[PDB]
Amino acid sequence: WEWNVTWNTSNPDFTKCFQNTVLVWVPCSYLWVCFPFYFLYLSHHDRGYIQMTHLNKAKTALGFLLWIVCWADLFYSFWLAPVFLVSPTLLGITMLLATFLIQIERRRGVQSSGIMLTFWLIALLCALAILRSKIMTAVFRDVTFYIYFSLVLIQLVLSCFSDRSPNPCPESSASFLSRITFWWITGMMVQGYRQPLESTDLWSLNKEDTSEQVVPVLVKNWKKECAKSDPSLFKVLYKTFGPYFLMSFLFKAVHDLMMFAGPEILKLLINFVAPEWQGYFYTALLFISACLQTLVLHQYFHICFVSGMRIKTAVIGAVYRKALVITNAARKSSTVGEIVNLMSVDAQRFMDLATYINMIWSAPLQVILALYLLWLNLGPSVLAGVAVMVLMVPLNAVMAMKTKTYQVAHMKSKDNRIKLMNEILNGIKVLKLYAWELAFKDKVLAIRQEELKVLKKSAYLAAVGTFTWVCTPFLVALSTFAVYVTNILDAQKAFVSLALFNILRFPLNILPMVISSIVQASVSLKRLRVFLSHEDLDPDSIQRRPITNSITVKNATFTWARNDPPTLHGITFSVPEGSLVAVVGQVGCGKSSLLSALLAEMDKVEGHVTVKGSVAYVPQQAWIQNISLRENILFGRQLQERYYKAVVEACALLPDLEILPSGDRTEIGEKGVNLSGGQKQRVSLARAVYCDSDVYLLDDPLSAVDAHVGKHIFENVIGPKGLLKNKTRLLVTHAISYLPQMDVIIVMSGGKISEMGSYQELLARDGAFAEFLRTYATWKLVEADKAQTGQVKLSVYWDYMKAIGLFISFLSIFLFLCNHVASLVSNYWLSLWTEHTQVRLSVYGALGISQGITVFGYSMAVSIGGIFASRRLHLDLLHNVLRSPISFFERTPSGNLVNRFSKELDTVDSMIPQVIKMFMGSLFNVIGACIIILLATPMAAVIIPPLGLIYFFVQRFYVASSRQLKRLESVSRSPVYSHFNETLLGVSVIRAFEEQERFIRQSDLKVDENQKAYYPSIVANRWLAVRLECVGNCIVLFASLFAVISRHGLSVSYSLQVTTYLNWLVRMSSEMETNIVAVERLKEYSETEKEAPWQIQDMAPPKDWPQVGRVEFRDYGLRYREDLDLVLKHINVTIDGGEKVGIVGRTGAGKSSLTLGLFRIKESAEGEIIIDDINIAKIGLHDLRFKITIIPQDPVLFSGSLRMNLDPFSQYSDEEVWTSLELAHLKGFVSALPDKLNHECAEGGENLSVGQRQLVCLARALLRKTKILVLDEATAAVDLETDDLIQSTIRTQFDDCTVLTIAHRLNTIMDYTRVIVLDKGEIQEWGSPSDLLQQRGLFYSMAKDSGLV
Ligand SMILES: Nc1ncnc2c1ncn2[C@@H]1O[C@H](COP(=O)(O)OP(=O)(O)OP(=O)(O)O)[C@@H](O)[C@H]1O
Ligand SMILES: Nc1ncnc2c1ncn2[C@@H]1O[C@H](COP(=O)(O)OP(=O)(O)OP(=O)(O)O)[C@@H](O)[C@H]1O
Ligand SMILES: [Mg+2]
Ligand SMILES: [Mg+2]
Repeated sequence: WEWNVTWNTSNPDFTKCFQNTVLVWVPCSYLWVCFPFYFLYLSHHDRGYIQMTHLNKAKTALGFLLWIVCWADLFYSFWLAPVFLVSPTLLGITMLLATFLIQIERRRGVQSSGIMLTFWLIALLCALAILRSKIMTAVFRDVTFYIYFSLVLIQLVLSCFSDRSPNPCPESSASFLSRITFWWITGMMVQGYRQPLESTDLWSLNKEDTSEQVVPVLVKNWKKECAKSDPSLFKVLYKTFGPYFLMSFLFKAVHDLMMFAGPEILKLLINFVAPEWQGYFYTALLFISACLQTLVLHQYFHICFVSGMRIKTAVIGAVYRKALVITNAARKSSTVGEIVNLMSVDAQRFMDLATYINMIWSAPLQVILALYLLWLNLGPSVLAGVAVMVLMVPLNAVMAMKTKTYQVAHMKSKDNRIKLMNEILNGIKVLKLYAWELAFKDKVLAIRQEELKVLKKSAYLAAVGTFTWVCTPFLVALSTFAVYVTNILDAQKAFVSLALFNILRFPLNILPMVISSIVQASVSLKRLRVFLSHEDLDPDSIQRRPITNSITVKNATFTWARNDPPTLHGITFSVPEGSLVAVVGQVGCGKSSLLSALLAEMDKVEGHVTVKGSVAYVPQQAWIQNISLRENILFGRQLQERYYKAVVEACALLPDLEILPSGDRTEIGEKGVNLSGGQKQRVSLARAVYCDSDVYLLDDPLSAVDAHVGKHIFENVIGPKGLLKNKTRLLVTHAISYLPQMDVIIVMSGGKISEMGSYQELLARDGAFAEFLRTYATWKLVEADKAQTGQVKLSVYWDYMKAIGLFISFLSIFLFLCNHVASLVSNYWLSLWTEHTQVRLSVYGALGISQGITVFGYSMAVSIGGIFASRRLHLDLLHNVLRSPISFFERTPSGNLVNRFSKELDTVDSMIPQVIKMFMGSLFNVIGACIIILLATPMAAVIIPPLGLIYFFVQRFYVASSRQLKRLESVSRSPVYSHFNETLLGVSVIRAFEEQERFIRQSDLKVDENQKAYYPSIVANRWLAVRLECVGNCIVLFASLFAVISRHGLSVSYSLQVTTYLNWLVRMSSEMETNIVAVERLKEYSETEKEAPWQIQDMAPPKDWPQVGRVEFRDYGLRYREDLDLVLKHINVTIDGGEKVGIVGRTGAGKSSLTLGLFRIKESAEGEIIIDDINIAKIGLHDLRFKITIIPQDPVLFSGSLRMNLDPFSQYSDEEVWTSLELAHLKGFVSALPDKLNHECAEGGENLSVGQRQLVCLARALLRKTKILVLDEATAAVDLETDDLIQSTIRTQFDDCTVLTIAHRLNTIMDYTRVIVLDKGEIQEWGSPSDLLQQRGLFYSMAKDSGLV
């Protein structure tokens, strides 16, 4: 090796020894270092074995022949030079390793081999170099090399084709080149360019990325962690995601090395402008190194993104499973908002970290490399500069710690907000009926303001950290130079170091974010590890032995939580098989607690409970999913028409199906809001009955149905002559009409078994229950999320800009422009201006500091803008959602509304401001580069348009697909939330019916759809990026080829920078365009039709408007949607002032539709209501709802303080609230509570019994107490003693106000002056109850089934 023949001569020729040693050691060596490592992948990852094909054999045979040929050389050498022995033998054995490797790759099922192809490429290049040398030299050993080269070339061509396999994702069958360049998606790219992409065009998820192949692994690792240990979530994380992620370390290291090597080649090339061969070889080397850098970096990015997506899938699945197995105490502790945050944006924090977590070691690697270069270029003086960086470590770290705390608080606040929103979604009908939309809007606004203040402080600290990190290189430069002068600096020596500082700045300009991502991910890990470590109920607590007493209990002390006192005190009873059991009692005595204790939903302090046989449970509050009635009754069961029809007919559900539009196939709504209370209860009971279980725990299944339907159901389903006659049945009921039929009656008083026996046994004991008995007192309703088809409207960008404000936007743009101008001036000053040294070295520092402050400036200007816009975008949304009518919440499932408030809002909060910042930075960088290359060589400006033009085209070609993918991702994420909500609403039902596995599979399917939408998005980013970077690399080599041909310079180092800036301007613009989809989806609800104006100023009623309360319907036809039949066809009532009127009728007749129409919840289809000579159709919405009270059918208590539930407006004094609780017969219960009125109600009020929730509704009705009271079955799930107490207080407090009472208990309506009988939506018997009884009509019959005659 000497420079005369290798570099100095115009003939590019290697030396003979170099040819025979290094050029042969390179490829053989590559396979030797990779071979061992490759067994790891070949072993850990398997896909079967490929069959015997001609291609595989062709490759194997050529591997055998190639080895022979190489050993044939050793034979001829055996037949002086030392290299003529070792080299042929080494090549032969590495060749024997190559053929063995394709053999084992066949065995392990790999169609395209990256190793073989790259290995053959390197061998080919080495052979090409020797080939050219051997053909320039000119039989004996040359012909062996020609044979070797031809065989190697054919082997390389063969290695490109993909072998046979052992809406599929093309990556599973793509060739090696296709996957290294992400070509397997280009088909969807052009498709997505001709028509908007839909979910149908999207490919099915890869097997490795599928939820049921990812979540289980994480669950198993977590279970092992808990078995061996507090359990550290981080441990299971890398024990679950490192085996695949660690290859990104190799890709990152290779990319770092080659991205450092590239600029060296650039500098040598620009120094070159020596014969033309040197320039051609240098440009080819730069080109191939750049292309390899892009490919390797981009595989690294794909690995990080796929690992992050798998992390999100695993986190969502684990959260779902834990929520399924969670205990009630932990479920109360970890609110629904917290679970929604964990599964919605907590894995987003992990997703981002994935990309930066491969930099935590890369940034200090380049930092220490530049530091060593500084040491060798300037001596030990640089250690002083190190000190500065050292003193920059704690402060930032300290701030990071502070930021962490903020994030924690921020996250906590977010949970609260989401939890509150969930309550608003669940009790929206009650919220609007009570005119409480404004109060809860203000509550959510206060929570959001607190959360945004915390986020603003966190953004301030992040801006300070970014500022100090951006000013650190310049301060280090100045400190090092000042220490160095006190031997002398050389103008060249001084400035060969300034560039090193510009290189070191890159890392110090990402640690600002790597730190933020790590802090957010650490907070997320903490929240998720705390959730996954929550106490879980065990099925082994209840000895659920398969099918001599069906249910036996021995001294059970069940408690809802360990901290709280036990609810069940010494429970002991034994129910024989097939025995009808009624659990009677007053409000809040643990009857539903007893049933949930038999379901293992209650923590057991001590006892022995054995429940034998399958359990079928019906919750007092019926849980209904979005599936139709047939799928609700089936509940994932095989359809048997003979039994399904019998169950439907027996449960008195047939007439409701007759009056339903599509019968039993019509969609039923997210929460059963389509159905009535009685129909909901009947559907839940029929679902339990159809599932043939051995034990049926029925909790008030006939409380919300009339006497006739209740008797029909009991005789045909529950009673001794019903379908359930052979099953043990625990019937928790308050009605005592069916007690004589009961085989065993258990009285639950104070939480314990006060009395046990039959009706004839308890009527002779002469006890408390004896006194109680003596006293006798398809359609497709829901609309799924829709993805917009087209460019996002510029109105969305305007909405995000006008929310930020003119001043903030102008200041941010000015600071961006000033920062990039200062940076350009500094860099340009260094480039051209190169004693003046200290003075110029000071200018570099001065401009540099002037840059950092501006970097700080917009960092504190965009972020606060992100606080402003998120403060507006949410508020309008919070307004837009509430102002929307009840029909909107009916048709929109509670996964779109949660999506806007959880994930799209999070994207608006944090992602969009940062992405806007990086878009403005890239755009101004491109403008500055355009100015730079315009001032220099103005003749080149002719190529300024077309260059940008082509880039523009690529940008367009990409967004037309990319947006849709993002849109589809959001549209694919809305259902998942819904499922969680549903799963969170009916956890007890799912656990009791043992349908946990089916719901787990449904959640896995929904997450699989979401990732089917999300994975093509990241693959699209990679594909676009490869092409964009390749465009640049083919303008670097091209400008380089052109410049070398026209040598006798900086057009290249200008062209490369402009192409890189344009590539990262296109990528950023695509990112901003995709992120604006979040604002588009938030604004989607703005155009949705809303309710009538809340307050009509002109048509305001008098202050004392309902003073008479003379409600007068004219016809008031009611139609929920303009696709169904009327439910209030031509009713004419003339309710007088202060008239006790009772709207009684059959279940599902339209009684509560009257109440919904009185409040203008549903606009009148035909007719009007003139209350006190004032038409409500004309009155303001609040002017109507604030002057009419209602006690809703479904008692919902929003999570929070009990006093907050009684009046969220907080306009009643605590003394008055105490009085209102006293007339509700709840004073004793609230007073024995440890927290008194500040008692925290659970999510949806589950902390209280439904009787106590009805009492709370009555108490808040007493609090309002206007001249119109609507009693929508207030006495529905309360005992007879409480029932009469409620009626007596109403009879007293509501004595001079018009009251419209809908009830199935006719004994509460005989005192009413006159009643409204409803059958199917028409005015039936109409008059005084005594007159109707004389008429002997339908009211008489209803009183007959009620036992009142
Ligand atoms: N939100 C809704 N959308 C569409 N149809 C509905 C809706 N709510 C109820 N219905 C239908 O209207 C009819 C009457 O329902 P409504 O709410 O008036 O019953 P109800 O009189 O309150 O019954 P119950 O006696 O059980 O309280 C039924 O056919 C029911 O399925
Ligand atoms: N999730 C919960 N957290 C805390 N306490 C609860 C919870 N669920 C029920 N309780 C308490 O259990 C007690 C009894 O509730 P349960 O519903 O069993 O009463 P009940 O007498 O059957 O009610 P009802 O008369 O309405 O049928 C009440 O003190 C209630 O507050
Ligand atoms: Mg109950
Ligand atoms: Mg009703």
